[PDB]
Amino acid sequence: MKTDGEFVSEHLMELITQQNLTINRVATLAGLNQSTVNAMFEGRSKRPTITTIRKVCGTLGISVHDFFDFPPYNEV
Amino acid sequence: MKTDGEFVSEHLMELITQQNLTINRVATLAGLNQSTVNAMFEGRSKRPTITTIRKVCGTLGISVHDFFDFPPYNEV
Repeated sequence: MKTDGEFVSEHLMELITQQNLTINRVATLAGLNQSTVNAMFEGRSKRPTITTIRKVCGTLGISVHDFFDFPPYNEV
Repeated sequence: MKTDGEFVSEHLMELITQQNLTINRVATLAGLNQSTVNAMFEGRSKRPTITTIRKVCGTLGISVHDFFDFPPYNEV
């Protein structure tokens, strides 16, 4: 019912929002361009990549490991 | 000095090897094709995706969260 891009981008938006940031601000600080940002939240995109997730995590001050501590990714 | 694809694929190979599997066997069980497998370990590829990692993790019986419990991904 949800793609990996959807799980990831929704989690990312939750974390961004908890830090009183915006996706655009994170994009600017993480150095991704609007096209990459837009793709993340386009359901029919294969993005985000690990690289993109890593870069955003850097901006957020969290590890990629911690980023993925949510369902379904933290259960087998 | 290492791409994310290199960090990920090297970790994946360590885990596969610890389970006495081969990358080809995991590929067959996880249902990815040789092209996707080859891309994972091609340094100039942007792959693996989260999807591919998730699928392999399933075959390995581990969570994606646990997959990423190694450096650099488990530090900020």
